[PDB]
Amino acid sequence: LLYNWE
Amino acid sequence: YPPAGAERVFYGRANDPQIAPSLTHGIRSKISIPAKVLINPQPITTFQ
Amino acid sequence: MRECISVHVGQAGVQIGNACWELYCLEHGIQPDGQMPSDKTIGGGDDSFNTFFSETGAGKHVPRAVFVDLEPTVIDEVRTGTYRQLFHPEQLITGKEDAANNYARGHYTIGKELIDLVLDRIRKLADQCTGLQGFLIFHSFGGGTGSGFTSLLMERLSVDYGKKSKLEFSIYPAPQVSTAVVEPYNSILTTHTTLEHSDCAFMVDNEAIYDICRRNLDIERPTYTNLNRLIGQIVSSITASLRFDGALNVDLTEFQTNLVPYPRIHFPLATYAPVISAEKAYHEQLSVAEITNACFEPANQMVKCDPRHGKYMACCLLYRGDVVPKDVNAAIATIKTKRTIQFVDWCPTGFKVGINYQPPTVVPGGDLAKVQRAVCMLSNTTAIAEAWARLDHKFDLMYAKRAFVHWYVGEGMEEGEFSEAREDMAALEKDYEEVGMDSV
Amino acid sequence: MREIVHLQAGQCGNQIGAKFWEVISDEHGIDPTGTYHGDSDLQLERINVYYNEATGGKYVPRAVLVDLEPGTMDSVRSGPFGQIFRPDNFVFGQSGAGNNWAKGHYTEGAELVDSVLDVVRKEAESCDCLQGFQLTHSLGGGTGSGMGTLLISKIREEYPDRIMNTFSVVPSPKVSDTVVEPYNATLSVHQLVENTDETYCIDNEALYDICFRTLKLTTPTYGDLNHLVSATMSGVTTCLRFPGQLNADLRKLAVNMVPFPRLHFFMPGFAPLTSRGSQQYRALTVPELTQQMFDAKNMMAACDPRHGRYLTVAAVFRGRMSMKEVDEQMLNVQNKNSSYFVEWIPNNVKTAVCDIPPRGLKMSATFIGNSTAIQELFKRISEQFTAMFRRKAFLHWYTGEGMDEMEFTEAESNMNDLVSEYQQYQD
Amino acid sequence: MREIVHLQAGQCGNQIGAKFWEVISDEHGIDPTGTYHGDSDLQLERINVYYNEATGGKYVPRAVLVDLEPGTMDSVRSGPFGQIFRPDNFVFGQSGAGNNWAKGHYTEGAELVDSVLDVVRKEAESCDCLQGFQLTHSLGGGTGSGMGTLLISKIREEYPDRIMNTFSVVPSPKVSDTVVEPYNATLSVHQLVENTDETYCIDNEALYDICFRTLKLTTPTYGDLNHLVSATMSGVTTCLRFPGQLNADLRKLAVNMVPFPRLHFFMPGFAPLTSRGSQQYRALTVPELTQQMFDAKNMMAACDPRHGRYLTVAAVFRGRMSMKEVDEQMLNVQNKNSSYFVEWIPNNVKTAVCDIPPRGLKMSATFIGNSTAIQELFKRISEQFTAMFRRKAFLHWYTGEGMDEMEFTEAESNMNDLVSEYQQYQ
Amino acid sequence: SERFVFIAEWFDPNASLFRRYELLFYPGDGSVEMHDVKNHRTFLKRTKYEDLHLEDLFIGNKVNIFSRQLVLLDYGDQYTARQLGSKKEKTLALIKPDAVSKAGEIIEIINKAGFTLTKLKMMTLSRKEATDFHIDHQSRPFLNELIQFITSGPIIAMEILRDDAVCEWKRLLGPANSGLARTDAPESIRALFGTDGIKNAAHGPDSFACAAREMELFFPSSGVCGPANTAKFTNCTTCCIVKPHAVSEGLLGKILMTIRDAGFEISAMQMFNMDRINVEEFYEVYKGVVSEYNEMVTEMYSGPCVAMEIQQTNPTMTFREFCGPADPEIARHLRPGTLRAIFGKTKIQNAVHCTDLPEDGLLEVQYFFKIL
Ligand SMILES: Nc1nc2c(ncn2[C@@H]2O[C@H](COP(=O)(O)OP(=O)(O)OP(=O)(O)O)[C@@H](O)[C@H]2O)c(=O)[nH]1
Ligand SMILES: Nc1nc2c(ncn2[C@@H]2O[C@H](COP(=O)(O)OP(=O)(O)O)[C@@H](O)[C@H]2O)c(=O)[nH]1
Ligand SMILES: Nc1nc2c(ncn2[C@@H]2O[C@H](COP(=O)(O)OP(=O)(O)O)[C@@H](O)[C@H]2O)c(=O)[nH]1
Repeated sequence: LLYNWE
Repeated sequence: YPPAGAERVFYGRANDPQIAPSLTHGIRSKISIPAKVLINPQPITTFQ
Repeated sequence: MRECISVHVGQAGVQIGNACWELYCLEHGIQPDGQMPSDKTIGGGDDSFNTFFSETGAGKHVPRAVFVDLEPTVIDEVRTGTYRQLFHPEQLITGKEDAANNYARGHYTIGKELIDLVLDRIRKLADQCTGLQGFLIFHSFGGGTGSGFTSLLMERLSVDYGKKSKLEFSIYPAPQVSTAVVEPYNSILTTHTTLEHSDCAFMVDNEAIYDICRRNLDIERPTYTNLNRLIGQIVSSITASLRFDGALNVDLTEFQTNLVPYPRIHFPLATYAPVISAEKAYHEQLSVAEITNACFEPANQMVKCDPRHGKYMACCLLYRGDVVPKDVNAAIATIKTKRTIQFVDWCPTGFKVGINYQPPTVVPGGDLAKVQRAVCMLSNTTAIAEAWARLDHKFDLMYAKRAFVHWYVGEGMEEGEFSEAREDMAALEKDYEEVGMDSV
Repeated sequence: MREIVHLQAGQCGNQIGAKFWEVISDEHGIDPTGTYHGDSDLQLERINVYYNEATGGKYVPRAVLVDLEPGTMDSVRSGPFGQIFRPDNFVFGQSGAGNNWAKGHYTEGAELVDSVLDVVRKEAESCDCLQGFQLTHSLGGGTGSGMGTLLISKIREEYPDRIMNTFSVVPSPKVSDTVVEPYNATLSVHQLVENTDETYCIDNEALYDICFRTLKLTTPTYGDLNHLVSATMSGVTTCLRFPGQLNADLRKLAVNMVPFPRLHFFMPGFAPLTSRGSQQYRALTVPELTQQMFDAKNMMAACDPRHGRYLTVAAVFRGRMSMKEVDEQMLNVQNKNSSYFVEWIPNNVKTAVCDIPPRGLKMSATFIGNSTAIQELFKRISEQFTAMFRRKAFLHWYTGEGMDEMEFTEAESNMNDLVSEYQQYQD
Repeated sequence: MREIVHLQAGQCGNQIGAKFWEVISDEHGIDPTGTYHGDSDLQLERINVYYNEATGGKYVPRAVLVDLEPGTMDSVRSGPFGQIFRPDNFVFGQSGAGNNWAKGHYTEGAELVDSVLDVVRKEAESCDCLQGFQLTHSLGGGTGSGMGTLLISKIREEYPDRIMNTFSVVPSPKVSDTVVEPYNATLSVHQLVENTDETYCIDNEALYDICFRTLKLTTPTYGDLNHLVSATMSGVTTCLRFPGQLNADLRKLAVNMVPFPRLHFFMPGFAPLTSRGSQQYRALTVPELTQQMFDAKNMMAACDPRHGRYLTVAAVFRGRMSMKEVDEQMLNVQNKNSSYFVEWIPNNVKTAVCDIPPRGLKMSATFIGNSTAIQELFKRISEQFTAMFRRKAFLHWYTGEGMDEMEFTEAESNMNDLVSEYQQYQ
Repeated sequence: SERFVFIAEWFDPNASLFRRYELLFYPGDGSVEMHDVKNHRTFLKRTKYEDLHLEDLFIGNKVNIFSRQLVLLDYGDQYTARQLGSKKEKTLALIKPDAVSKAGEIIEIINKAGFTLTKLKMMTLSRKEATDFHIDHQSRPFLNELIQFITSGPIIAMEILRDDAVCEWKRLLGPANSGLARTDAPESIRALFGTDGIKNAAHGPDSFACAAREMELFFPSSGVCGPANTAKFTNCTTCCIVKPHAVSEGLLGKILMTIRDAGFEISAMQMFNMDRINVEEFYEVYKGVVSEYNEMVTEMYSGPCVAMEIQQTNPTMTFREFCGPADPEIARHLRPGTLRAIFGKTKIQNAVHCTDLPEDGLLEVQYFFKIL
């Protein structure tokens, strides 16, 4: 779950 | 030792291998059903 | 038409706040992704779920919950799990680091970045919903994230919204055990800035629930799947007369007039009577006039204090289930003839009940058995006054020579609030002593 | 001709006052669907009292359904007879019924009082002669004892001659489920003893204890007490819609009852109540009901008779009986109790015999007392106020909503005029 | 009955019209082999606007596709839609224009218009009654701004009655992709005002915003920014093509919007934009569409509308709808933000209603608008020009192909006096 | 829990619009509830109600709730569809010419088997509809006697809905030939009843698919159905019987035995009526005279009637005084031989409703099947 995970 | 897992109820030696038909049904007694509201105050009628 | 809005801030609130929505989805028919099973239809008449759910255009039911924490570890714990489909993906606001027990962080440095965005969700839901009745925040007094950051969310609604009562719930910072060192420093901090902007602030002590699990239950060594499932029962029965119809139903606007006598006595307790497993309730009987007496047991309170040294001020015995309203006045006068249960003299009546026509329920997998009745008693007592004598005593002994103060002063904090807040919890104790002191 | 306009305010009277519309509509024979469903012909030709008609000849009631929150208008649209009311004069509201007198009057009551008078007018200006206002309220909260005052103080400026007979539940002597009570109730008795011309009383405690002693019930719910009150109010409004031999309207009851202007709170009742097992071992005469009228344990009030010398007992009989048996047995109970009737009134009692029995029993009646024992209900609630005022214990909300401190002295001072002006004629 | 002649030029145009001509294939149920396999019967009703008839039930468009180099229409035939576009309607040159105006306007694109005008005048007289024209072309390049402005010039010389519309690809003012943008875009807007009635200005800097913050795609191409431009093209004619509650044609929004001969530079838009992952949490209703298209972050040119006052604002709608709820929403956006309109027109908003929403939608709308804050789309080009005219920065290209400097000097006296009309009213 | 939901349909009398609601029933506690599918707000709130029964929860059978009459039209649910409609199947039967004088014991056997009788009506079919019954049959045997019995003797068509109706009808019927059934000697409707094998019996379909063909042959859509199967008059056309609710009680077989006793014939039965208009049309003589008229039209509002034309047979006992006095308790005071003392179930609303004046029987019968 980095930047822009979902 | 209570460790039948972290979250478990410690069951006794005889109570563990016996029958366990207790988790299903309800627990409390009842609310007792009396006679109806208007049966005592007002009945039916019949002419003959 | 009778909706309420919930936020969950900090790990101790969002993880109870996990356990709030197991129970709510199972009271109604919603399968946990948000879609109805559709093998069974429901008639178009009922509007029960609108207290906590808002169904979309097609078929999905959407909650009222803004799960915010400035950490990723507990939100992405839910966002990848088995409950990820329920919420709005723009509701799940997160950030960069925890407040890490720094009120100088959660209110001054890091907490002020997302605070212009997290109010935009509380503004969004309440724009769409009209008959709003209150707030259900879930926090804790202890850490700097659940207590430093909720006070920012507490004062921005008071300037913006105002007249709506604001019903937060919290975990009390305990007498006996703890899991920090700056918690006596921290719990005094939320009192100074929220007390002028709050109309209700409940509390629960967590290690009493440890010992309820040993006596009423048979649970030795309880985890936190277990304590947060007892918190869920209490909140779902305070919030049951708005989504279910009963004999004696109370809106959330009477919960502030009848329960807050003076403008600084609004911190009451809670308890729940039939926490019984299957191996004992199969042997017990549980009628109405004998679950009400169990509510006054010192072995049934959710907060370790002494009710025998506390003169009860304003009980409010909320019931559920298959109960009949003669039996309460059989039970209530039985309680008020008892010699040990001391009340307040100058309060003439000091009682309230609520009877509803919906039973208690159990999330499957837990310990609990099928109980026909449930009492959720909110006890406004005198007994919690001496639990303020310990935490102020827990504050000042490191404040004799100012321990851990140099971590606060890094992130834009002065010492000056610490001295100004200690008389503020000394002004709070002098009013709990005078109410039990009778007028001769 | 002869009519009564109706409203239903508060939660307590909304359930009871809509339990009224079945004890009416089964005697007269109306189906829930609005069609006539009667057995006999005699109970159709005085239907213009409570009911306005509808096109096609179906029948709708005169009622007004207004309370602060839409919770209970979804409870009185209910199963038995919800279809009959007019859907236009249903009134709801938005803000909470938070038991505050400014929520009764100043804050929430202001927006409705323009609309909720025009529901009295639209059912009264289309009439010939107005005779009664029947309002089912309570005396506990700002829901029912802030709206019960509001919907009658406005009216008295424009409908001043006629009679306004409400029906109100008084607080119980043991435990009340509201804690905020005498800020409103003593502020509502300032208008109810002034504006109204008759105003009833009902305990909740005595309503339970009839069910255990005489009825020998096991489990009295809240569905039972509705019936026990709805039958009394539907028996005292029968000489105005039945044939009879000694007939009195609601303004006969203005000159019969009250001797001094501010003493008009009466004590209801109903005579032939019994159990199931003891029916075959009970006989029905005019002397055998008369004991059960004058039974100390058949009233709706907890006050013992020893404090009470009755002023004007009016037992309205209903059945096929004898007019001498009525008159000899409404006097043979009086010489036997000399000290418990006043010496400055020579005939202390009054009857009324009618022609149509209730549905179910061949003969019944309705006691209505007027006692000097009701100071015990007066000494209770005036004593709750004095300790709570000096604390200003809950006055933060009413002052926050806008009720000044100098008016709570005045309301108890004028509630003190309901014992002081009572004590002159006690002796 | 009222057909549409479509024009294309450049390689900037022919990636857009290749994406324009597939949503028409989507909405009319046209498969990429020329036939029709849609399940409706109203889609086959007015098929004739974009689909000429042939043998075998084949439906092939009224399409013109032009460039000066063969290197682009090889790829248009090699796309996903090869069999539909007409082989006689690929007019081609040999030498690319190469970011210059007179390469297409005076020499190499000028010798080739006599083969384009053969195609059009044969085709446009095969229509039983044409409604008008449309163009999507590059102001940035050398073929669209060079050659295509002749086709706006010479075809209008033939029929002055019909309507000229332009899906102009105007350059961004911030980040530039060619060092002669303040010449090819400056000189092209010298002939737009005597000649063209509808002018839709489109910026890619304005559209790199929308496919990130609103559709939530981290890797956007042109082909997923071309579709929103290809959304608003078929989003204009929604009411001529289908029945409904209030139909409107392309003369009906060229009368409600442009009160003057020279104030006709529109500002495009599109209403229902939400992420791909979160599509099923929104409620696609009437208040959701209007709350987006009245904002600055749903705008297809890169000028903030808040710095001026709209003279006139158009709209169109689609889908089954309750007309009073829009009527409540159009007065609210005229009563609340009354400072964002001029006070010297009574009514500023028009609406028109179709019946069938697109395949996969329920409620659709498209935003077209006159606005006097389009000056910042033209003053940045008009201040770029005189910062290089005074240093004579590239004039040897232009003089050595058949131009002057008096064809340069008057092309900002038009561009200044254009803004010297918009300025007074805001 | 475990509610069963249905879609209900009521004709509003003042503004004559057909209204659609959603009713809910809660087995095991007696509750009902009613929302509106047309407008989503709740008009009727939840109530308890005692008279409704799980056997009355069948699609089509018209049940009164709170003095409103409604027919359950749809299945709004997959749960109750799976719970009931997969089991409740229909079977077709027909009383042939021989079984009219022996129908009581067969109908009692059907009521002991527990099939719910929807429509059981005498019929005399037309030429094409009569030939469509015999179009399917073809074999070696000569069926001249059976064909003449079908084309000459009157018959009745009946529909029985039950759980595995075809299987229970086959197990109750047994063997096909009369001599073979008597040789097998089991207790069966074919062994005890029926004449001469294929001459006459109570009809039984071979398969669940062929039951549709048999039902379409015997009772098709009412184009050429035939309104009458009995003579309009025989100089004593003066006895009308009707059974609105005791058919739901189930004593129809026993009262057929008691009317077969003492040598009384039965002529024609049918089961179609509108709840109000048809009854009003012939309760017209009763309109001015009778008291408790509301109740005497309410227990005909309640259910369908197997209403039956009958003639006077012997003058020794009049059929009206066999029917008895107007009250069952007066009947039990006077004589147990009265049909109210045997069967009467309401205070004035007797089990068999008759006519009093002997003149109007002919006109009532001609109304009841010649006109209708
Ligand atoms: N009820 C409950 N309380 C918990 C749980 N986990 C931790 N706590 C309590 O939370 C207290 C710390 O308060 P918090 O402010 O929530 O901790 P924190 O600062 O939010 O930690 P971060 O989420 O990393 O920022 C501890 O003293 C625990 O008693 C839990 O699962 N349930
Ligand atoms: N008959 C009847 N009485 C009720 C019912 N529910 C509540 N009550 C009475 O209403 C009282 C509540 O106090 P009340 O004056 O109505 O509070 P308020 O509604 O805020 O004005 C209780 O003491 C009950 O006696 C009900 O369902 N039926
Ligand atoms: N969004 C988008 N922009 C495009 C597309 N095609 C070209 N452009 C822009 O067009 C400009 C170049 O045009 P150009 O090729 O020189 O025009 P031509 O020489 O006449 O074909 C560049 O600035 C691109 O950003 C497209 O399909 N989508």
